Amino acid sequence: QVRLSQSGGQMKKPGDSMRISCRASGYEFINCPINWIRLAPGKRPEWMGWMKPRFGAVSYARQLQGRVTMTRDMYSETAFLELRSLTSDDTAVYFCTRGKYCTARDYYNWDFEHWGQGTPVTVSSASTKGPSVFPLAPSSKSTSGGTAALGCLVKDYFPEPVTVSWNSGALTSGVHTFPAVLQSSGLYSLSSVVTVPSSSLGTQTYICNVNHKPSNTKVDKKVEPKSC
Amino acid sequence: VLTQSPGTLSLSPGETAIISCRTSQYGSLAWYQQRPGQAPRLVIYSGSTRAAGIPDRFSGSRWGPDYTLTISNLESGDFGVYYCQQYEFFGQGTKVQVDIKRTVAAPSVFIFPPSDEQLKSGTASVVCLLNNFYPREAKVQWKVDNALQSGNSQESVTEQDSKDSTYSLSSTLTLSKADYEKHKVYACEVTHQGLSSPVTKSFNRGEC
Amino acid sequence: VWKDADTTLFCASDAKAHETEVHNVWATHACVPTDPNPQEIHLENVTENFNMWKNNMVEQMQEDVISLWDQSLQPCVKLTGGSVIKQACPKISFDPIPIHYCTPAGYVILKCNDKNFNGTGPCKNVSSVQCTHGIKPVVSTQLLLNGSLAEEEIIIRSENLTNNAKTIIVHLNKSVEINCTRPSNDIRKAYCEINGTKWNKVLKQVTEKLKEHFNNKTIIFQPPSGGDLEITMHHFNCRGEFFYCNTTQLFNNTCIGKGCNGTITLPCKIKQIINMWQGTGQAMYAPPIDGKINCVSNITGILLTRDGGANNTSNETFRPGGGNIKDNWRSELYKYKVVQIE
Ligand SMILES: *[C@@H]1O[C@H](CO)[C@@H](O)[C@H](O)[C@H]1NC(C)=O
Ligand SMILES: *[C@@H]1O[C@H](CO)[C@@H](O)[C@H](O)[C@H]1NC(C)=O
Ligand SMILES: *[C@@H]1O[C@H](CO)[C@@H](O)[C@H](O)[C@H]1NC(C)=O
Ligand SMILES: *[C@@H]1O[C@H](CO)[C@@H](O)[C@H](O)[C@H]1NC(C)=O
Ligand SMILES: *[C@@H]1O[C@H](CO)[C@@H](O)[C@H](O)[C@H]1NC(C)=O
Ligand SMILES: *[C@@H]1O[C@H](CO)[C@@H](O)[C@H](O)[C@H]1NC(C)=O
Ligand SMILES: *[C@@H]1O[C@H](CO)[C@@H](O)[C@H](O)[C@H]1NC(C)=O
Ligand SMILES: *[C@@H]1O[C@H](CO)[C@@H](O)[C@H](O)[C@H]1NC(C)=O
Ligand SMILES: *[C@@H]1O[C@H](CO)[C@@H](O)[C@H](O)[C@H]1NC(C)=O
Ligand SMILES: *[C@@H]1O[C@H](CO)[C@@H](O)[C@H](O)[C@H]1NC(C)=O
Repeated sequence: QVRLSQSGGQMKKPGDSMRISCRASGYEFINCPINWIRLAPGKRPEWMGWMKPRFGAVSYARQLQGRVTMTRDMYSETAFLELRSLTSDDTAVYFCTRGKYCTARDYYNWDFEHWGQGTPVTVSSASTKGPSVFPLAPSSKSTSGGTAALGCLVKDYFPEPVTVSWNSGALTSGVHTFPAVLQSSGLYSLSSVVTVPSSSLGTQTYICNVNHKPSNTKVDKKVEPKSC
Repeated sequence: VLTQSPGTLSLSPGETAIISCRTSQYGSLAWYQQRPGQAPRLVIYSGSTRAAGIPDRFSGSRWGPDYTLTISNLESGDFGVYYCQQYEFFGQGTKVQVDIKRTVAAPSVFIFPPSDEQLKSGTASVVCLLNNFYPREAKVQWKVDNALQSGNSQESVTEQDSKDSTYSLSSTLTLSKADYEKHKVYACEVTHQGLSSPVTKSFNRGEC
Repeated sequence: VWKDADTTLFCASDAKAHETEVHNVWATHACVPTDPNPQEIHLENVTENFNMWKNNMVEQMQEDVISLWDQSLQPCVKLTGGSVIKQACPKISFDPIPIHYCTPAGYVILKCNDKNFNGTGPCKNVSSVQCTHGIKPVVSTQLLLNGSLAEEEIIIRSENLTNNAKTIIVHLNKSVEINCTRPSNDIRKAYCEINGTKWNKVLKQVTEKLKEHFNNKTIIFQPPSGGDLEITMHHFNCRGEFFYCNTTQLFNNTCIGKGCNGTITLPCKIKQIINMWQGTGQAMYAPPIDGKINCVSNITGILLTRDGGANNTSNETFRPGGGNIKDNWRSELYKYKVVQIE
């Protein structure tokens, strides 16, 4: 039975190089080529290249040309991947694959029936940046005996995650803390809102508690309606 | 070359998932399934040929350049993200997630001007809130002085609430302090099934 | 009435009993004499489909060449499966001879005579022969040597051009001589001489033919991306010695865009420790023989691989290929297929 065993996950910094292995078994190793596919959440799976064990023939994807090297050991029947000069865009789960149809006379490479268990690779700076917390003013409308909405914007922090509570956790009803998004600057940001009775805005105090463990940052921001 | 649609598919167990893929070149097209925290699995290859272990609930079809993966009677294991593939090319992927059904609920739309504290920095963030709606399918378009905005906003959607089975969405429009003070009217247009017509919440810069 | 079939072919050649040469000796025991008057029946109103990449004739020649090399080029040391095999490795006379493959009783070979036939698809002009033409089992990489030339235009051959995993064969309609030499009196260093004017002109014609298959894109050549020396360099055997020639200068894009007009000399080297193309592993041979080692060949074809990946550039990149020696036989057996009579 065809098996592909990959090496363990690892963490890297921008500028480093990674190397992962893929030990194959259960078939004639030199009969079929081995591919390397990386999958990052949100982005389409990216084919990095294939390697044919016979003479170690390789074919790298154009966009990775110069940074990637694929080799193999014939004795241990293990394929190897190397990616140099890593950046945040290299953060992904790396797979070795092999085609379904593989005989001694013919093969079709691209029908990936066989996948390795995957090798998670995280590439991020060791630097940490505390979040900026801006209040979200509930505006001066929305009925008199209805519901309003307030919150605080947690912007420009790195890395994940941040957690938000309200009134030291006393306020949980109607709270929505949205999943963070990755901005173009490479910094994260999210919003935490809460819906409260409009008649309480002049009586009850609402404070969002933002926590950012990597930067050792705990900031409390009081969200009050603007006076004009 | 490979255009896969839709991006997200929120369905209930027992329903059918319809995932399409348009190609710019004819050739052997495959379908893959990736369960959460697992390696991708070959489901269909060569257009409609079923892989080993795949139930007949998965069916492949092709009309012109359009390849469709239909998954009848959804089960727990069927959910995840699906990809189409031709040679070394892959589609963007379709996310098939579990949706618990309920009555149609319209979103409560709120808009938030950038704080005076943030304006000191040099950038301004306008936040539009879509609260407690169903189904998930909702569209948000930003308008600045009645002009369609594009490329300067990011959306975030919460998971389906365990209590009321609703969704909430957050859209953030980012502009520089200089570019923000150039315009007056800022608005987000919300279109949803629970609304007879698109709802717009807006404010004018400066006034209260 | 017939149909496409596979069977066990027999060999035919002009091997001489007085020859101690390797290929002659093998053909003496494995093959029958050739026929002085070969019969070719040109079929009229007959259209046949061919598939050079799915031809089992290739699957028989490869076994023959492997057994030929296994019983002749016996290495001093054979490294395979962890075990070491130490045999006798005397110097021998090595020079490939034409080999004909023929069908037994009940079978026959169909030959496609379309001048611009690319290897796969229907053929209008089909003839009926008993044996193939004289095919020398030349084992090489990157460059096809002492083979047959295309009739009319340069023919691009591939099972699927859009599939970057598939090897591309360029069939030249005009040969370019490559003169490789190991002079007498570092004994392992050698070189190959190629007419730069002829090569660059032919290479330019190749790019133009490739443009026809790739929407008039910019055709760019590049050295191999990696692999063993057998494929990253021009690997071939001359006079029993294994040559490794660097072909960086052979695929110079500047020369096909004021200086290249001259004599291109490729740095070569004779290795004793080689990677076997049979897939067995590593084999070691004795140091090169004394005197002037020289072999002059015809470059009749080029083995290429095309770069792929999720890109959007306005240029196609090709790199010298090889490795799979079955492809070498496909370049000569492309116009042949075996069928069974009723
Ligand atoms: C080329 O590949 C396609 C699928 O990728 C296949 O259907 C077709 O038969 C191939 N063509 C040849 C000539 O083998
Ligand atoms: C096939 O033979 C016919 C008959 O002479 C000839 O006209 C035609 O050019 C030939 N085709 C090729 C591809 O050689
Ligand atoms: C060869 O010719 C056939 C004609 O049927 C065509 O389908 C195929 O694409 C051609 N291949 C190349 C490499 O030109
Ligand atoms: C080399 O090419 C020339 C001209 O094409 C030809 O006459 C000669 O027979 C070839 N040598 C071989 C096939 O050994
Ligand atoms: C070889 O074919 C090319 C086309 O690919 C053509 O331009 C050239 O004239 C041919 N050479 C001959 C027929 O000698
Ligand atoms: C090949 O080159 C050598 C010098 O390296 C020369 O002596 C010999 O004559 C050449 N052979 C041919 C056929 O040109
Ligand atoms: C190279 O070949 C051309 C003919 O194509 C010939 O005129 C020229 O003299 C050759 N160069 C050398 C150095 O012999
Ligand atoms: C071939 O020669 C070029 C030029 O000296 C060199 O850059 C290249 O590395 C050589 N090829 C190999 C495989 O060493
Ligand atoms: C390509 O040719 C030019 C012109 O003769 C030369 O300067 C350059 O070194 C050559 N490059 C290679 C890689 O052979
Ligand atoms: C090709 O040319 C002749 C055969 O006619 C021979 O002298 C030469 O060694 C051959 N080359 C190879 C690599 O077999």
